[PDB]
Amino acid sequence: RSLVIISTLDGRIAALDPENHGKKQWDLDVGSGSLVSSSLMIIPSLDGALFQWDQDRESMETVPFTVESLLESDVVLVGGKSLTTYGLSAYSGKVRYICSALGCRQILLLQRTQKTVRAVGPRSGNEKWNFSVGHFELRYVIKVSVADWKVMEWEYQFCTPIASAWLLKDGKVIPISVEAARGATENSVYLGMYRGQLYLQSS
Amino acid sequence: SLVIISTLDGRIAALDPENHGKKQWDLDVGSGSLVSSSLKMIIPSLDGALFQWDQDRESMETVPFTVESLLESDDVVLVGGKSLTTYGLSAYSGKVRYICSALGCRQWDSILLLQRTQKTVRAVGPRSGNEKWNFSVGHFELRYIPIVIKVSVADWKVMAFSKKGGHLEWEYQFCTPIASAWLLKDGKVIPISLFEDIVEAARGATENSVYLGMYRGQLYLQSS
Amino acid sequence: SLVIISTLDGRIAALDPENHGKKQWDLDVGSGSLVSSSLKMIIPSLDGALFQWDQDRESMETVPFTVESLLESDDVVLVGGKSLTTYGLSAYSGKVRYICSALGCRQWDILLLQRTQKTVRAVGPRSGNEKWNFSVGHFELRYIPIKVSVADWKVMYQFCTPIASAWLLKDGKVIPISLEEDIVEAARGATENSVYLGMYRGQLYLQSS
Amino acid sequence: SLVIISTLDGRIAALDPENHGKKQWDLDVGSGSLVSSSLKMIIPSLDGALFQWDQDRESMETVPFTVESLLESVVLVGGKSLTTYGLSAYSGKVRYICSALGCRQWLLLQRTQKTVRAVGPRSGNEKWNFSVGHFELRYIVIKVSVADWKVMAEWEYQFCTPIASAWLLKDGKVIPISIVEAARGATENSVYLGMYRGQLYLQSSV
Repeated sequence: RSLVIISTLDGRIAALDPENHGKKQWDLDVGSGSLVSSSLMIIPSLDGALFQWDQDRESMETVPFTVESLLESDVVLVGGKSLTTYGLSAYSGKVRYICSALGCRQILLLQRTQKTVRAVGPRSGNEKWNFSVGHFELRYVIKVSVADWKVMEWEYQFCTPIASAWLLKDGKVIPISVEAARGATENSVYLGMYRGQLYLQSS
Repeated sequence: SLVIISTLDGRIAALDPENHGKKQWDLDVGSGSLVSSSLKMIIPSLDGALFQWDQDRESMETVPFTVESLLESDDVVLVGGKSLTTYGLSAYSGKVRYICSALGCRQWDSILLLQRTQKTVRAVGPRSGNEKWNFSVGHFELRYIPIVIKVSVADWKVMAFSKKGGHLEWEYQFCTPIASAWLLKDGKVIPISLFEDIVEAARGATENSVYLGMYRGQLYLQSS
Repeated sequence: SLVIISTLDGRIAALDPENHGKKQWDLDVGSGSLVSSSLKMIIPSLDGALFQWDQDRESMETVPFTVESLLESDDVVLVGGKSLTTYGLSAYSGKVRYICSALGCRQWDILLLQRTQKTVRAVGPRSGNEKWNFSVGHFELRYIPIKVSVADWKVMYQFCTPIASAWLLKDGKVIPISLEEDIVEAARGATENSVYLGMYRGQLYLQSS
Repeated sequence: SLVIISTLDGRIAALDPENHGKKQWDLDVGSGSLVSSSLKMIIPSLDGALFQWDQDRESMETVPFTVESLLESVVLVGGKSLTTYGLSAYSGKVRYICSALGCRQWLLLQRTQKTVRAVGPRSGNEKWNFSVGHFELRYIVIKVSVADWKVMAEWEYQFCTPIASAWLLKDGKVIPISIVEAARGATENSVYLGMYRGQLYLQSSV
């Protein structure tokens, strides 16, 4: 009795099998939408930290603002960290509950965090740039490749790109991904694209 | 050039200190109360950081958390969330010229923009979504872009005195407690405050500048 | 057994309560004194906050600053250093066994005393004239195997220099010491029971809970 | 028109009076070095965030504490400092020094520094440390290849130990120097993994 849970870059989850399989068990869709969004050159992390790239430099800087710090504010800023948990049945994946910030409706608990920020014209009310960044964490060799959106012997090639991924077995929930240290740093970092817009991924 | 006020029902109100204080066309937006507790007994400030008060121990002792914290924390799962939003009002008078939450920017057509922050946190236990306790603080903020007015709390009356002979010119009374209050004359929004011969002159100031009221049964407290 | 008194001139003193008050050891770290502050007027709490007083509006205003908060910052540059060192002691009698800090550890050939100290100075070029300061110190207690006041700098031994923290030892447990609309007043009673504004050698200062 | 190099031995230096390249003065201030580790390896930032890599894995994971979040907690000791050294743009020679202990007398080089020890509770013995710091300054053909511990220009000046920041003065300004696939390129070149003396450390931008 074990699983693989795959949080993907479209705000979706999936249960596959490590039982000769890889076969899709259950496959969840919530009302929250994308996992990374940006009208926006500034590249958001899932974190969601904020970074500046201009191709004149190598300079990929972190900037002194995060999608968080910007909410506690010429241009008036709005947004909202969410925190809603589900509420699932390890296999079948049918929500027992979904209990949000402003609501609650009655053994595998899938919590969505989603931070946004918009910037609108003060007179105008209409936004000029925005950011929505979210992610999934849960509680009660499975190698992922991230540029080749795959769990890997069976293999399940996803599209869209993979965000979090947990194998659940026995004791459950453990995720997947001098010179040698100089070598071990660049695999910590990954840039993806969805669909659409650039993003970072973290370690 | 007038005096906006917010309160603990959540609503907002603007007056008219030149026309003897009389409210002029005043509505608002739903989000519930400005404090909703549901938990010897902890007390929420509207800032979001809260205090236990052991009524035996008379122990208004600052419990090492906030409403913000718990959301970035076993027995119960801490759901919740903060929300900021802007109700740009052509008021005087009305006049929802737009609204902007994380869920869109529905506009309007036809100069006072109005912030609304809300900090809830339900705690529910994981076997089923049963709700074990929750706090939801909040507060509007004020910004405008193109007598002597006081709002001491206790009674819920905003009052205009004068600089001349310090007499009361007019006074307006309120139903729920004043949360905040701002005068809007000339343009620059002015916030009315709702608060060894010095060692008590300056002690006076310190017990002056905490208000421990209660609204809709809820025990909450303010300060500066 | 004994009672420990962190007092506001950086000192410690141990009395035992089952003997009228007889002292015993009494620690005088080198670190000086607790609140110091080149000060209508800006008042720090101990621990670290800063509070603006205006005698016009007669309110005690909050400032958007902390002594730490200012180190992570015009014409004036900011200086300081949050320090925090622990002193091992013997519980009785005396006596510093080991000591300290960010800058080394000495053990000399059961009751562990931690000092914290936040500074901020404000200097500005060309020549660096310090225009003001704020230093707030601190103390916490621990250990390995009676009604203090606050207004009178007094215990049940009458102290000289105001008190800041104190504590009990018993069956090995540093236990600290404290310094209808009818129910509201009783809570409304405890909110002005929390904050204390004092005076120590010039600087006016705050304490609360 | 100067060039300034703060290096991992707690010393700064000023080289190149626009034509020469000759270092016109070089002050050192304690503590000593810009990075300590003592010392499953856990490697600090100059910041210092804390990271753990295991060669059993291929990944560099970051840890949930920084040299500061743990200062507010093994008994842990430590302290962030901020000391400023005032000297005149050229020749050096310190005019003021304002640390946490008062000002002394008679272009401003601002050093920040976090340290943390871990000692035994009952016995004041130790058990790891972390001291990390770095330099800032303002007032009143430049290039570094940090892995080759030198500035270049014509000419080049190799330092020991590796150099960390590099501010150039010219006029009245202090300027520093350090498809998706090409963006993929700007991140493996954003971080640098170093060594001193002795111990490993991390860097950003770079």
